[PDB]
Amino acid sequence: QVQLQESGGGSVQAGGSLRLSCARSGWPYSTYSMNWFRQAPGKEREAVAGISSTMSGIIFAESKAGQFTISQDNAKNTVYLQMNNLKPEDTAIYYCAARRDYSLSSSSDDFDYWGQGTQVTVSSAAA
Repeated sequence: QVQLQESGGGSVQAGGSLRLSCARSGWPYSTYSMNWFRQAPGKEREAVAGISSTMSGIIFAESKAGQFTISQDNAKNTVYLQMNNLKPEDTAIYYCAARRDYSLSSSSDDFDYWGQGTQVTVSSAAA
């Protein structure tokens, strides 16, 4: 059975950083691509970043240079989302997803394997 195990979520102050991990196990294929998606309150699920077994990481979501980096550790079968300079609008449930096709796709319906989701809450600064 395929399992995508997420870790690293939680609360962050505005301007802070966070790194999410997604450990893949039971993967049955010689190739993959893996994505981070997020679902903000009241919004549709959107792709944040993607990486594959042959392609280096790319960021789908507009922000800056900047806010997001996707990386992987092949020996640990794990993919990561490094986040920086976080803002309140980055609050969301963050999901890891996987598929056999090693091109990069932002389409949620292309992914048949999903992590359970982890909440990231970015608090606001005084005003």
